[PDB]
Parts: sequence; C-alpha cells; structure tokens
Amino acid sequence: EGXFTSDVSSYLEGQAAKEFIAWLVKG
Amino acid sequence: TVSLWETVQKWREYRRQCQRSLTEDPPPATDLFCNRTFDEYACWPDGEPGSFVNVSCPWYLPWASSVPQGHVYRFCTAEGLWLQKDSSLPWRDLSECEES
Repeated sequence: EGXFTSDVSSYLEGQAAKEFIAWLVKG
Repeated sequence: TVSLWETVQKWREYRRQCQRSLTEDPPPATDLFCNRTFDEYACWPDGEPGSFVNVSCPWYLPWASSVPQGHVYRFCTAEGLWLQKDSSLPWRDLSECEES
C-alpha cells in the first residue's frame, strides 16, 4: 500500500487542491 | 482525487453565491450587528452582538464530505465588532473544517 508510483503521483495531484485551501485560509 | 481546477471552480461558485447573499440579505435589526463579509474562505452573515456566529464548512472543500457536521466560527462582540486576533485579522476557528 502506498508503495507505487501512481500513489505518489496521485498524492501530488491532490496536494495542489489542498495548498489552494491553505492559501485561502492563511490570507 | 479532487483536482485543483475542480476546487477552484467550486470556490468561484461559492464566492458568487456569497456575493448574492451579501447584496440580497435583508439589513440587520440594528447597527450594533457585526457586518456580513466574505474573507476568501467563508461567507459570513451579519453577527448578533455578543454571540458566536457559525457557518457550515465551505462546500467547495475537497474533503467536505468528511466534515459535513462541521462549522467555522466567528465571534461578534457586544460592541458590534468582529473579534480580532491580537495580526489584525478576525478571530476564526476552522478546527471542525480541517481535513480528517
């Protein structure tokens, strides 16, 4: 589990939306 | 996973609904209310003096399905001012809306 390249690439893609939220929150 | 573009689109829709509410919602009962606003994250209505103001977790959140019972909070002081952090930003509790 979480040991494959697609797990990391999917994690990266989801981080973009999460950083957007953090940008909205902190300012 | 929810993409950045999907979240941006839903945030724009949320902002547009907020602006409709800010324009269309009836005036407060008195001038001692804290005034409605959009802080880029949540849409806040008028605040009753001396009371906490609760708003549902913004539905554009990628994990909104994980915090459906959550609320974000502000405090409206007895003088009609949103409580401020000691930062010159309004006090805010987002804990119930954070990712699980």
